[PDB]
Amino acid sequence: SADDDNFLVPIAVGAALAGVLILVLLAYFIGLKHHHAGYEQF
Repeated sequence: SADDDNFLVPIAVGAALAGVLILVLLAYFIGLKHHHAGYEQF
């Protein structure tokens, strides 16, 4: 019974998921904050 699976579980869904994950990373980026060069790293 061949049918169109395009309607069911649309691919665009996966693309949206990746987009959300990217946003989370950016939030983490801010939390990390750039390290000051004033401090001498061991």
